[PDB]
Amino acid sequence: TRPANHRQLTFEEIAKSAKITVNEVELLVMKALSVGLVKGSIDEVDKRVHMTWVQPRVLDLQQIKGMKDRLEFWCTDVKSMEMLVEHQAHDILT
Amino acid sequence: VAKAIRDGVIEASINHEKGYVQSKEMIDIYSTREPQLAFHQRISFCLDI
Amino acid sequence: AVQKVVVHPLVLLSVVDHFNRIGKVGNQKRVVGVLLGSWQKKVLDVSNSFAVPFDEDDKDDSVWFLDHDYLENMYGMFKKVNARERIVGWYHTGPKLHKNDIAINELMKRYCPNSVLVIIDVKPKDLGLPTEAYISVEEVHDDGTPTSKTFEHVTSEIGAEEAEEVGVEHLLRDIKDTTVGTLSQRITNQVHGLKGLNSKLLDIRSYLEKVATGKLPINHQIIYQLQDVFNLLPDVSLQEFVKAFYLKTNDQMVVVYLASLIRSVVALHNLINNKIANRDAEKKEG
Amino acid sequence: YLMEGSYNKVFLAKGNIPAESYTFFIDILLDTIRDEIAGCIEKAYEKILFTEATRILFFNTPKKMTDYAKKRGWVLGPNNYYSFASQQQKPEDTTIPSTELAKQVIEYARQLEMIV
Repeated sequence: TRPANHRQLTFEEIAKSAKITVNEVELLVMKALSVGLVKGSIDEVDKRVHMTWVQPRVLDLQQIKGMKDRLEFWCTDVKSMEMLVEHQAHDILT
Repeated sequence: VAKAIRDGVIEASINHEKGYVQSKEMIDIYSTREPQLAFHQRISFCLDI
Repeated sequence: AVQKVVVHPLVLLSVVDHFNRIGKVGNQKRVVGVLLGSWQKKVLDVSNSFAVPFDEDDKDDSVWFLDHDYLENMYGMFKKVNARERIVGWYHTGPKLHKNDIAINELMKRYCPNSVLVIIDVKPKDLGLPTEAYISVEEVHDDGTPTSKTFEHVTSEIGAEEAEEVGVEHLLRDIKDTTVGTLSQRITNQVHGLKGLNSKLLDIRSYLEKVATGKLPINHQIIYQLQDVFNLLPDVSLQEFVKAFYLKTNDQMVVVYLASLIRSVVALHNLINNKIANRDAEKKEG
Repeated sequence: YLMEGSYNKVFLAKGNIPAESYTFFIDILLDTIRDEIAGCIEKAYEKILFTEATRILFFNTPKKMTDYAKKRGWVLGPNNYYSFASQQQKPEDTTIPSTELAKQVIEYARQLEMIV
């Protein structure tokens, strides 16, 4: 659900969203990691976790439009940098 | 001291109600961008000569 | 199975000749032939080839004609003059692989089960290499078949032998980059890399539009790998990255400084030598 | 006296002119000192008392203090003045460095191998 940034999250938020007491979430996330469906790390004294990768899923014709958009306004930066460099060093090998 | 702080002479704060002046601690200038500028300024000269 | 293939240039010139040579005979869109080579470890080295008569009609995808015994006895002829080469693959010059091609492979696989397919583009417009290499595999998936039969990608590069390289270097009289060195290290590289990456992203978008609409046979594996690709991109903005990047460049600059200093003092000594070698000699003419 | 922060002597001397009144110019001077001190106090310290603020600036207790605060921000509290705090927007930036460094390195290599 979360963005790709900002995806650190806290024990109590899991405990609410899974309706399990706090003291179990450590063993739950250990289990999740051990079967490789999610990858990350834990901080027990802050009571926080830092997930970093998650198994892909199927997604529909409405979600892919965001892919299209982010790809377009990514590619624009490549084009800009190429047009810059091939000018700024024009003389060194024209 | 206020005029000194204005011009960036020192970053110390002042508790006027109390009276004592406390200053910040700014170390590790090596990570700052300024040494690269310092090196560039004379790279230019050594290439010109 | 096989990890990379190295192609000698002589086959390139041979294919380029063959294409025009057939252009004489008929309105054929494509041509086909046999590749000869040798093995070392996981690496394939391919060096010689000959063409085989071939026919196809665009009437349909299932009406084509390749001649057996021409290949059968021509390989005998070649064997009888160089024993080292074995049949090791086949090539064709279509711009992209065609629907027939897998059923073509099942014919000639009898001659070598490891046989590999090489595409040689005869008309370059672009900065990628002209070659491609494909090997057949079965692949399992949840449903629709126990296995599909699929071409998959093997990496390819051009190489050269001791004396064919002399031969090619005699011919390229007409162009060279002015100097190898930092200007070649850049212009021969970074700009070309950026252009390639841009073209790849363009093709990705071109497919993605014809999946948002058009025919759109949605394939989930594409979306999975795309999710991986987008997840992989790093956050540059993090403070602890910035401090490292500065702590590295602010070190790298010192060496350039020192070297430029040494260069300047050597050039100064050279000037001193020149001038004293002049003032003590010019006086001799009175 | 005006070149640096010494300002008490300035106001003391404003009442000491052996020539004539000179109110015409010392007035303008008073105004251009008021606004400058108002600008400088915006970053000297975190908090001020309202009586102390009213007295460090030479005006007394008229509605003038209220109006001066209104002209700026100077939101009050319970005998409290909040500090305007930001001073952290500029840091943690590399993209503009990541462009002008590229320009600079290209400039280094420019006049290095070509004959000049």
